[PDB]
Amino acid sequence: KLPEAYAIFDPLVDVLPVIPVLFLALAFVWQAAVGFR
Amino acid sequence: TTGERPFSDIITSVRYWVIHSITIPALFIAGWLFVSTGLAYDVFGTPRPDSYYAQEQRSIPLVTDRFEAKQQVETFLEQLK
Amino acid sequence: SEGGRIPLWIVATVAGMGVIVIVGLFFYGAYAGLGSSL
Amino acid sequence: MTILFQLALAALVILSFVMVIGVPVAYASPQDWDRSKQLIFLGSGLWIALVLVVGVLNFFVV
Amino acid sequence: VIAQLTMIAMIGIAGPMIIFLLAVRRGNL
Amino acid sequence: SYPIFTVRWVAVHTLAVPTIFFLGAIAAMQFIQR
Amino acid sequence: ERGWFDILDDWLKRDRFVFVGWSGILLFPCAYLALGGWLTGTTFVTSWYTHGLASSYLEGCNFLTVAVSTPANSMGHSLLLLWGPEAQGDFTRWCQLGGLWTFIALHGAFGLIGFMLRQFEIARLVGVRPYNAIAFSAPIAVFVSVFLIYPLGQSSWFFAPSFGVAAIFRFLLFFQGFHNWTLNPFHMMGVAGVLGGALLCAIHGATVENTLFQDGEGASTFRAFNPTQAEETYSMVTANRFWSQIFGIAFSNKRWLHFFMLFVPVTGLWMSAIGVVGLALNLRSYDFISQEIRAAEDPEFETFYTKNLLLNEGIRAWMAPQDQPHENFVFPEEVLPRGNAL
Amino acid sequence: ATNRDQESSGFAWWAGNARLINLSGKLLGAHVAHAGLIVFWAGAMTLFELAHFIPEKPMYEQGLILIPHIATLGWGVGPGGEVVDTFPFFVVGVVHLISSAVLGFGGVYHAIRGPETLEEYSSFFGYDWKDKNKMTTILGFHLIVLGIGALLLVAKAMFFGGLYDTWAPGGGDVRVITNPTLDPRVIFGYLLKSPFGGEGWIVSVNNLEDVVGGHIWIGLICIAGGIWHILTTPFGWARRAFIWSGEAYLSYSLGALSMMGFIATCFVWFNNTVYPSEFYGPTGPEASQAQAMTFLIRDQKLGANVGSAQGPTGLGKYLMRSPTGEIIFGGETMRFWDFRGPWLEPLRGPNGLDLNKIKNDIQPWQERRAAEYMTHAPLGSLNSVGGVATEINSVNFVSPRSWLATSHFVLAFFFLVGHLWHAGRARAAAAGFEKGIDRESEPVLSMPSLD
Amino acid sequence: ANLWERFCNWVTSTDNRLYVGWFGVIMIPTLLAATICFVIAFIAAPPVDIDGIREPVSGSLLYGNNIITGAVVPSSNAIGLHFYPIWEAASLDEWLYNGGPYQLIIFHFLLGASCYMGRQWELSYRLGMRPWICVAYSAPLASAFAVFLIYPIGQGSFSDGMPLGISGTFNFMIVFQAEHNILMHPFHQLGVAGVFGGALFCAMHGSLVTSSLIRETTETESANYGYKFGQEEETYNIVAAHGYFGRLIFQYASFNNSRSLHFFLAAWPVVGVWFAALGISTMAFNLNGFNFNHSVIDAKGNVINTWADIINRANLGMEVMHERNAHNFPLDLA
Ligand code: CLA
Ligand code: CLA
Ligand code: CLA
Ligand code: CLA
Ligand code: CLA
Ligand code: CLA
Ligand SMILES: CC1=C(/C=C/C(C)=C/C=C/C(C)=C/C=C/C=C(C)/C=C/C=C(C)/C=C/C2=C(C)CCCC2(C)C)C(C)(C)CCC1
Ligand SMILES: CC1=C(/C=C/C(C)=C/C=C/C(C)=C/C=C/C=C(C)/C=C/C=C(C)/C=C/C2=C(C)CCCC2(C)C)C(C)(C)CCC1
Ligand SMILES: CC1=C(/C=C/C(C)=C/C=C/C(C)=C/C=C/C=C(C)/C=C/C=C(C)/C=C/C2=C(C)CCCC2(C)C)C(C)(C)CCC1
Ligand SMILES: CC1=C(/C=C/C(C)=C/C=C/C(C)=C/C=C/C=C(C)/C=C/C=C(C)/C=C/C2=C(C)CCCC2(C)C)C(C)(C)CCC1
Ligand SMILES: [Ca+2]
Ligand SMILES: [Cl-]
Ligand SMILES: [Cl-]
Ligand SMILES: [Fe+2]
Ligand SMILES: [Mg+2]
Repeated sequence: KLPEAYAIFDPLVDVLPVIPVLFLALAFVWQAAVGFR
Repeated sequence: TTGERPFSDIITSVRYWVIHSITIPALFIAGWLFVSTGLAYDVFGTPRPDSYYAQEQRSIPLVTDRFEAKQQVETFLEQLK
Repeated sequence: SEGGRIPLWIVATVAGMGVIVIVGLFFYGAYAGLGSSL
Repeated sequence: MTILFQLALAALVILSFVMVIGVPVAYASPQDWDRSKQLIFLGSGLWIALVLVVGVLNFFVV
Repeated sequence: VIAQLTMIAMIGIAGPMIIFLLAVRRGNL
Repeated sequence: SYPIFTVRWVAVHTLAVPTIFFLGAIAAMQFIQR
Repeated sequence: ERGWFDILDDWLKRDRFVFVGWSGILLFPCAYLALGGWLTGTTFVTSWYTHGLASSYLEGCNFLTVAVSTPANSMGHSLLLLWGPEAQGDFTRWCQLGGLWTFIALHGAFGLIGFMLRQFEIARLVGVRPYNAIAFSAPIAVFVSVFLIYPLGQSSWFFAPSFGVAAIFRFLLFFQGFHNWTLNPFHMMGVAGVLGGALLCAIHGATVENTLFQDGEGASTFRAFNPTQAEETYSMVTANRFWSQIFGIAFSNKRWLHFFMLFVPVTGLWMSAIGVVGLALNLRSYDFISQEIRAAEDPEFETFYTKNLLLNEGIRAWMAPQDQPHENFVFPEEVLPRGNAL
Repeated sequence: ATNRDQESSGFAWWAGNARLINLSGKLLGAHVAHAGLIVFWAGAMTLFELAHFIPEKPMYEQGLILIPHIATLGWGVGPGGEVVDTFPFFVVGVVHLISSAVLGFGGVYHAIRGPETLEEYSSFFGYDWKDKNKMTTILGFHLIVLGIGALLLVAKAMFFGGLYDTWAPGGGDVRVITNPTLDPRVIFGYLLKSPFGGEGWIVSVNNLEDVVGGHIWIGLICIAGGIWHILTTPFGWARRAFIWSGEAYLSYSLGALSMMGFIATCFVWFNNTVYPSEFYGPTGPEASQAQAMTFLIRDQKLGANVGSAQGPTGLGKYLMRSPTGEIIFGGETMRFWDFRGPWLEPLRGPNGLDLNKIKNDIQPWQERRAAEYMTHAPLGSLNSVGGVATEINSVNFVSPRSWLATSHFVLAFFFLVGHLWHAGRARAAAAGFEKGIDRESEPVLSMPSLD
Repeated sequence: ANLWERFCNWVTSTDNRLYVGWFGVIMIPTLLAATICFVIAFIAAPPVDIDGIREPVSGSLLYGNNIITGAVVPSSNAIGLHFYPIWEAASLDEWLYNGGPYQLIIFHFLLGASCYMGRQWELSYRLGMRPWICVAYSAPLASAFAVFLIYPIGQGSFSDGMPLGISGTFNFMIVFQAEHNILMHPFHQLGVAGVFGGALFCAMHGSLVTSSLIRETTETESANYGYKFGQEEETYNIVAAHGYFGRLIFQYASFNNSRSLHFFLAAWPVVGVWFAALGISTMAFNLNGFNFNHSVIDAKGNVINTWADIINRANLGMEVMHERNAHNFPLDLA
């Protein structure tokens, strides 16, 4: 467990580790926006 | 090209989404209710979690006769009280 | 009415996200309720 | 102190979200760059300050 | 549980929102 | 300019219509408990 | 000659997004019903009354474990028509009796016929030789030998493969334990044709891509090709030298090369089909008689062949009671074959 | 949009990052941002593990891979690897996560806002890949940085609390290292050991003195090498041996990393010193040996003479000889006789496992540990069902040793593939035929026929 | 030119009937040694105690085997991963009893085949070709490494490496299924998609090109005489082949670019086989196939079997029977 003062951020902490993966997907959203030129 | 409207045209048009923002969720909700009301179980004859066995029984209701298979299935179903 | 008003990259992004959500739900279901072994 | 802690931390999260969206938009936007740049400086300094505040207040609530 | 999903909704939208905002403002994509 | 209801439209919907219905059904299934 | 037949022929052969044809009349409903039947079964339909198994998403199975399972052994080789004497028009009972299995097998067979007819029809319209259809004869022989001839030789449809991922894996393991199918030279030729075909696919694609002519300025080389161009896009001469010096031999004739690419996997699949026809009758390559006479007389004689048979015996004894429920096997613990400790 | 389409850059979108080869500012951005992603993962994953961490359950029952890395360094743990304080883990997590914001900030700036090339802006930060001296200088800076890192491990071990030592007298505990091994015969001795059974190359390192001294050597070597490369330029023979281009240097690094990945796979699979079984679970060998120990103990309590008990094959049911005569455990675990672990060594004499010690000296803690390790063997399914392939659902377990080994084999393999790809391509491009054969100058056409 | 330069020129010469090269300098002796040892052993080697339990298994033709049953048998479980060259044995008779030939052969072979890959790179460079045929060959090579080296390392013994024989190969597969449930592993599944897919696309491409051959011959001669080695023009009409296949499915499901098509032909089986290899290489460290044993349970708690449970019964049969005299304790932990 995180120290009690931080407990309210538990749902946030659960989600953080996947964020790097979102960067790979973002590259595709970006490329789609410029027509994969 | 063979004459039909290009898909890219269609799925980027406003009218397409006016139509499908209704038709798609409607279909999805219909399928949900097919399961959630229990209708699927009755249509396909699939056992609910409490209907594989009677309370004390531990033997599979295996069909063993070709031409009275239907009645056998019915008897199996009755034996679930 | 006519093609182009909603950019293809937005349609693709939203469509793809939808796919991710539904498949995600299906993986959730592997751990809860029927089929979960519990 | 717990109030001050929780609010300072909320401020850090909120500001971080604001910077995460706003910094790349500002960097790649054609116009209003001077105001943008000033704002990015300000946001950065405040971000650093907030990290320090949460860091210190951590020990008076934990 | 709803909280987790909310978080990943905001976080998840952050990326496409940046592209959208830049596209609207004709930024340097 | 373009027709709406073609052989293509028909094939497309024979696949897409049940797919969405089936996906809603399987979604509901994820909340069934023994 | 412009009567209704010719008018219909006109409409059927229109150049549209999805080509129809006369063959389409057979192909489209049959392929659609087969696919729809599979999706319908794997989503909603049990195998409790035919196999004692759950087999659908509705019951809690996943994509790997769902199936449309074969009918009970007591059905024999019944066509199991919906209006037939077993189901008697009752759709629910029909599903509970395994009717979807024959629905899918039969509509699937007629759809495969429809597809090969489509290959012929299109080839004829476009003015090309019909080698694609001919090559499709191999998928046909496999489907017909495995899903039809094989169970027809056995006691019932129950022993056909069930349509599911895990169900198919079970089919493989059944064939190892009961048929010693890996020992069969027809399966071995099948394996060589499949792996050899995969080899040819890889090596040919790679060779073409690494003997390209520089026909553009880009470092990404795909754009430097034009479908209408007359020139070879890669050097056969350089490819030939490379392979001659690496492997000893090389293709020099492009026509022979591509024919061979048809020949290898198509022939492999045909050979496997022949082996399965024998397995329909339990006409296995199960044993080597000389091996068995020697091993029976000499308790120190051991080969990988005898080692595999002990594995087969384990498979049979441990899987049969649950895999063959109509037999009502009760094998007491003391008769189960087991090595030390395990 | 300088160089940002296929027509100007010569590269398609799916090879878009190759557009960065000669754009040093933007490339600097890509690199710094990527570092940000790494550090981000370390921090976020650490906080995630901590949030999901129950202190009285072993770490390895909880799907943890980073907390074990921290605890091995001596933070947060006491005797036997028990967690006494989770605050260090929290600190490592938070500080990495905060740092990742800084790195990401720099990365984004250089990538989309800063100067696209650095050369006109600064002679110091600008570079030409084909400038051999500049390359060796930057290589040097980075070598000095690595050396400092190794020395930071040394400092932790010697002056800031020590390291967790599974081998500490009296039971595993955090211990300060006061006498690191400096003797180069020992240190480089590991380097010359066979990688086969009973030897295991550097993977055989089995005490913290050797680990620390080894890191002293690596620190000094890296700093010295860095200075060398700042002060010198490549010799003639090197100049003639190598391809000098960005893609070539990349390919070299890809080969190096593949090699390191395979090595790390073996380290986490076999080594139980720098990967303590307290934190990572038992090794495969360890758990197998532990089963043998467990049933020896059970049967001997029942009255069996385990030394003289002949098994079905004629070999000892519990105990047998290795091919060089050592007394070892029997059954299939005969393969694992090179195994060494603190719970087993007290029963070891000069000739191997000692029957007298086995009969009289086995302690309850050894029985416990052998039972624990036997029932936490690194076997389990992809969906984390613990045990052999035929085991029923009930136990949620896949050993961290398996997760680490498998991930790093996959990564090392694809990195070898990347080495081949980029090395072959660098060769072709340096020579000028990476885009295909010149139709008017096809080399094979000027060669004599083979026959 | 000095002798070393001349030697180098001959080694790297593009005019040799078979290319030698620096990789070849290692490849030739290593492959010759593995080959010669393999042939002699396959014909004449005595039985080998594969499982280290003094239970020798006969693999050679002269000792009671045919082509299907014969094998060179893996080295002893007593050896494990220890290096066992000829000179570690007191005698050749000892060397043979313990399975020395297996190690000599697999090590020389893995080295030689790695060098075969390098040599493909090298010749491609000498000829001014693009370099990636060797990357295609990395897929079968990685697979060999998986079954001969990585699996043994993970399990702690060369006794668990794939035997050099037909039936021995089958043995390896069956035990692998018992121990790792490989059929339920997604990397093996990708492998199967890779080889089925490879065979499919092989047939498909063969058939499309053959179907669009441009008429150049009469009915009484092989159409193959319509192509001449090194002619500049393409021998089939890709436009017609594409018209056909495009109408078979739909236009945008067919390749019109020969380069993309051939890259696809390369990438599909190569990637799938890469995953096949990674499957074996990761199941080497016991991260196994999906386990859905008793996943489906009714309202009371009765186990409702699925096809997964039938697979489980099959696997149990294999498990309890394999190496029937080698286990003394209840769990097979490697
Ligand atoms: C068009 C392609 C096509 C083909 C080749 C098939 C083929 C089949 N269907 Mg499928 N089916 C199709 C489309 C098709 N179907 C469509 C579009 C639907 C949705 C309505 C179905 C719904 C369906 C169901 C629900 C079932 C089948 C079944 C079958 C199988 C048995 C059919 C049979 O005995 O018919 C017999 C009829 C004929 C062969 C017609 C021949 C007409 C002759 C030549 C003319 C003379 C007729 C005469 C004048 C009529 C007098 C009648 C009077 C004496 C009473 C067979 C494999 C059964 C099955 O799969 O069991 C496992 C089954 O239960 N089909
Ligand atoms: C580690 C992942 C990674 C990184 C760091 C990069 C980095 C880069 N890419 Mg590459 N790329 C990648 C993966 C990556 N790429 C992948 C997976 C693909 C295949 C889809 C590509 C395909 C590709 C192509 C085809 C091209 C690049 C180009 C570039 C460069 C300029 C991009 C640009 O102009 O954006 C403009 C984009 C925007 C203005 C939108 C916003 C972008 C920002 C960076 C997002 C920031 C979000 C973040 C959460 C903010 C945190 C802020 C906070 C710290 C305060 C840049 C250095 C280009 C190049 O080489 O130029 C010469 C180029 O043409 N990339
Ligand atoms: C070194 C890499 C590594 C390793 C060894 C682990 C190991 C673990 N993680 Mg961690 N993690 C990682 C990276 C890693 N992770 C990354 C990058 C993220 C961000 C997404 C996370 C975020 C994360 C979360 C949120 C959780 C874990 C959890 C776990 C545990 C359970 C894992 C599991 O069930 O996987 C399931 C298996 C898979 C998902 C299979 C992945 C197959 C991939 C896609 C194959 C890719 C092959 C190759 C890379 C592609 C090449 C393509 C080719 C064509 C070139 C296990 C200890 C769980 C835990 O127990 O925490 C306490 C958990 O809840 N991890
Ligand atoms: C890979 C690391 C790296 C490198 C080689 C560069 C290089 C450069 N940066 Mg960039 N930058 C980076 C990362 C890097 N940066 C990071 C992390 C940030 C976020 C803080 C930035 C934010 C940034 C901005 C806003 C600007 C630059 C600018 C520059 C240019 C001028 C630098 C200078 O004159 O400083 C002089 C050197 C000093 C003043 C001393 C630095 C003292 C250091 C930081 C102490 C710590 C050192 C220690 C080794 C850190 C280890 C960290 C480790 C744990 C990861 C130069 C090309 C400028 C530019 O391009 O203008 C056109 C510019 O305006 N950088
Ligand atoms: C010679 C290089 C080397 C080796 C063999 C090790 C080994 C180890 N380190 Mg150390 N370390 C090193 C350098 C090295 N380290 C450097 C440079 C740093 C600073 C970044 C550190 C900082 C560090 C920390 C903070 C910790 C460790 C820890 C460890 C132990 C566990 C980690 C592990 O499995 O790594 C496996 C190692 C490798 C896969 C690297 C293999 C290197 C090969 C043999 C050489 C490659 C050479 C290169 C390709 C040649 C260049 C070309 C040239 C010929 C011109 C292990 C004994 C942990 C520990 O001891 O816990 C108590 C730990 O916490 N290391
Ligand atoms: C990342 C680390 C790194 C890298 C990439 C380089 C790169 C280079 N070094 Mg430098 N160097 C380094 C660190 C590094 N160095 C360190 C830490 C030191 C201090 C020890 C040095 C001291 C040094 C000297 C004294 C010299 C170089 C030289 C060079 C250049 C040619 C080297 C070469 O040919 O390698 C390939 C190696 C060879 C050709 C030698 C034999 C090759 C055999 C096959 C090696 C077999 C190893 C095998 C894989 C076994 C591994 C395990 C084994 C250790 C047990 C090249 C630019 C040379 C130069 O030109 O300086 C200006 C040179 O004279 N370096
Ligand atoms: C730490 C932290 C933080 C951070 C955050 C971040 C950093 C974020 C990021 C984020 C991001 C970064 C996001 C992104 C996203 C993305 C996405 C969501 C995408 C998707 C995609 C898709 C879906 C795709 C699709 C497609 C296309 C586009 C084309 C082709 C086809 C396809 C379909 C594939 C915060 C602030 C919270 C605060 C607290 C703490
Ligand atoms: C049988 C029968 C019939 C018929 C029916 C039908 C015709 C049906 C159809 C149906 C259908 C038609 C259905 C559908 C479904 C679908 C689905 C269910 C889908 C799903 C999908 C998904 C889930 C996805 C996935 C994926 C992939 C695939 C890859 C990529 C990734 C992902 C993951 C996304 C009739 C009445 C005649 C008669 C009686 C009997
Ligand atoms: C260039 C480029 C790219 C990339 C980019 C990148 C990769 C970036 C990165 C970035 C980054 C790398 C970022 C990061 C950030 C971070 C942050 C922003 C953080 C924050 C944190 C916080 C706020 C914390 C909080 C807390 C505390 C303090 C205590 C405990 C609890 C919690 C967690 C709540 C792409 C691909 C798109 C494409 C285009 C170009
Ligand atoms: C820390 C530590 C330690 C130590 C370590 C060490 C001390 C290491 C060293 C290491 C080393 C000292 C390494 C080295 C490496 C090297 C290498 C890796 C090399 C490579 C080479 C190459 C790659 C080359 C190539 C080539 C050829 C061969 C021919 C000509 C051309 C060329 C140049 C390409 C110990 C274990 C004690 C313990 C634990 C901790
Ligand atoms: Ca209930
Ligand atoms: Cl066996
Ligand atoms: Cl055992
Ligand atoms: Fe071709
Ligand atoms: Mg569920």
